[PDB]
Amino acid sequence: LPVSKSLETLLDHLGGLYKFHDRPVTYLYNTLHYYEMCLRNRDHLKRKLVHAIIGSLKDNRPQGWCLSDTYLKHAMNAREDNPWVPEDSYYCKLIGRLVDTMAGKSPGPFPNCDWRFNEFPNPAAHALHVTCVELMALAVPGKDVGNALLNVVLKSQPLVPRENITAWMNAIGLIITALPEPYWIVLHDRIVNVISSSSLTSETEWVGYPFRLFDFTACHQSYSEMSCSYTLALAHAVWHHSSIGQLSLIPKFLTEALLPVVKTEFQLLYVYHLVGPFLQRFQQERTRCMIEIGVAFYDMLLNVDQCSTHLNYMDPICDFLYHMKYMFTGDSVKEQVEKIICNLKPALKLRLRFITH
Amino acid sequence: ILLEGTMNLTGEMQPLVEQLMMVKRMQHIPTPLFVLEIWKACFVGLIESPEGTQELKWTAFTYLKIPQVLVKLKKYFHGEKDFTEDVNCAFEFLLKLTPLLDKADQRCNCDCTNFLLQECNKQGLLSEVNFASLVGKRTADRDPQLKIQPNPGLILRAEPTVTNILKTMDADHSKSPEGLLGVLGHMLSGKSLDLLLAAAAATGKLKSFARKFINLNEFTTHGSGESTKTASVRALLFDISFLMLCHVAQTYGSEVILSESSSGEEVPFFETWMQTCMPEEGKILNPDHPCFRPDSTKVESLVALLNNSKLVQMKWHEACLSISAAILEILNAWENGVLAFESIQKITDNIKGKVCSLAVCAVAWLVAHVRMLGLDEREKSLQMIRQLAGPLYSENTLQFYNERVVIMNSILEHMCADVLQQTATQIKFPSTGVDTMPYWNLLPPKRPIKEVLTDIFAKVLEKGWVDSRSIHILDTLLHMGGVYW
Repeated sequence: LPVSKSLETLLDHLGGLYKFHDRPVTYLYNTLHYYEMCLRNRDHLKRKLVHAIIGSLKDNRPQGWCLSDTYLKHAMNAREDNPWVPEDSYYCKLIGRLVDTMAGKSPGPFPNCDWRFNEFPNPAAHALHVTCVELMALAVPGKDVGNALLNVVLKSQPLVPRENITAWMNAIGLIITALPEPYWIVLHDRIVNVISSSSLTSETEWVGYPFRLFDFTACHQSYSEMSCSYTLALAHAVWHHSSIGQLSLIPKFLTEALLPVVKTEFQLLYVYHLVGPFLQRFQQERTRCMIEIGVAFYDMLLNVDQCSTHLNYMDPICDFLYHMKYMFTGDSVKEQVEKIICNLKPALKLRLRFITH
Repeated sequence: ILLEGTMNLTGEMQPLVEQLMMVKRMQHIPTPLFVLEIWKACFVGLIESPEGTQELKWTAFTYLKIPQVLVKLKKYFHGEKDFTEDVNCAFEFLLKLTPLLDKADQRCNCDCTNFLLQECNKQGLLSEVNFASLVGKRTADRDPQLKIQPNPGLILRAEPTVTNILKTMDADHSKSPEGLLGVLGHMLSGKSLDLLLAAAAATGKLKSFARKFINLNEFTTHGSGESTKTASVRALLFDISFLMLCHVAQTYGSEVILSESSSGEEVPFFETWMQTCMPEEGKILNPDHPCFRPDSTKVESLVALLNNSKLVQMKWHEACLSISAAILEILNAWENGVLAFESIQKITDNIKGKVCSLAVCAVAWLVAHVRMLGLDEREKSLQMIRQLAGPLYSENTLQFYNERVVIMNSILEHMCADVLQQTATQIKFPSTGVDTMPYWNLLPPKRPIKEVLTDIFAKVLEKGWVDSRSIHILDTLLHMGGVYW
């Protein structure tokens, strides 16, 4: 750890030398790929190192910061008191600038000098600047950070308006795409933990109609906006932009976690909508994982078959699987699903009869 | 339901009830889902569209749907699940719409508690065998969600709750169908807001309240007395009663004048109370029909404006005879030039304390005279001067209610003069209020009528409700063109 005592001196004499480039994201992300699980105690000394790292950020005078200065001021005296809670609201303010990227007045004094070498093809890249180093000093990372990032959805923020939540969730996904693993992996566990399983098995309510609930754009009315559905879009949100290599995470995330949590059928439709509309990304690049996605589908099918009095929405799942087969799996998995498809209910057997070919 | 809750908030004894009955007959709607739908309609209101006085109208309609649903429980179902568990499962269902109540609380800043109070009111009205435990279970999920903040500011009494509570004592205000009492009973009304009228909008007292004030006006002919204090008290009482009547007219109109002119062998001054402001000009009509002005007191207003130095003796006849006043005003201001600046002095004299009806007549006659080429615009500047803060305790105004009186004068000037504030240059903003009536024509001038489809229908189809606010627009669209096209 005493290497800290060294580094804080270096910039203190060579900080101004940094006035030629500023990309701390790619320069800092690798420094915590697996150190978090063991940096916590040493993270106390990071409580100093952040005040050094932001010092490197201090070597810039383009007049390009007018709201992060609030964080700066509220992070200069007794840093172990103020910035825990209100950061959530602050986060909104931050993501406000994000949703201020399109039609608002942010393209004023924010960008200057000269849209040429300050990494400005889009001001969105300015968002990821501090997100990680915000509260990495204390035990805030791991769980609290993800909860904080997701509070903007399940709870109605005051500034959050109900006509453009789409762009909001989009920006949240854009941010999430630039955060370390645990921050956006704890999100999945929180989603599947209780939201997909509040009670949902004995008798949820007469609202158990899956389609109207699980479909989005219902927020266009001031009703039909049950929290769970929101979370759904949340996933879509990140998967609307993190669709490059992060999908390799969901098969494992499925294989165990989604197995002993599903009893009824609308939970199946929920997890389907969660994983469904992305098979193209696997057919293109992650070809090895689509087979796992399919066998997971069929495992959900066998599970809901073994634990059910009767299937109420047979034809939906039927033509769903029809689409998935005829359009994405081709003719590969045909054998494996057989070893499951034979031991289904007679009605379901006759219903899926033509899957044999 | 939104439609009916937007047009006729009052006067709804049971047209809405029979309409729901017939649409239930001409459909397949399970009663649980039906009560769910009506409750969702009540909850969705007061949130999106209104921001001012209309919010009180919305909450009144919501808490008026409760006797409606009571009569529904009484006469709709019979011998087939007579409200045994329908309301129970309905409340259970709507409890799953937690973000709706979250937004409602965020909006009203007290709706979370107000929801509890209205639920207890429904229980006191509807079936409350054991559903109080359901309300408790729902609160057990609601409250923990809400335990830099909006709670610090709002800590006082919640305005919807206080209104709906005090409505009980408001319906039984005095229970005295007579007059000659103290003005104190009405003085408290001058301090409070239109919350009294908001409660009255529940159709429980509106008719009786209008009848009471009508009898007070028809009775307060001030007899023949000389007690300056008592005469001024009665004058202020008459002024406040007429202001309340005009405000009720501006709010709802037809129902009040109907309740006042339904039965009885009499003829009070219903002309100046039914020809002031409405979706009908009748401008030159006032010089035509009601201009029967005999020589009796014809120069009374003239001598008054000449030697006001106006509240000497109780006399209210210039209201129906301010025609001579307006004629002299226009002839002296610029038509003939009898008075360059003395016209403003005479107007200020006519703007003396305890006199508010004069402003009403002036505004009405300005609206009558705007039918000219607007080349003189004398009445515009006249009304502008009248609406000013001129009477700053100049005369011995023994009113002590100039604040509320001036607020009523401002809101009445706001509701009328719409055409004059449109056909001419915009006013210099003499309001200094909070939020005026947002509901207006809102028809894009340099755009044709062929916009209803692509602006309203596509959205409302993509949306989940009828967009109540836009409905107002639709109404203007209805009686503007033809039903055919």
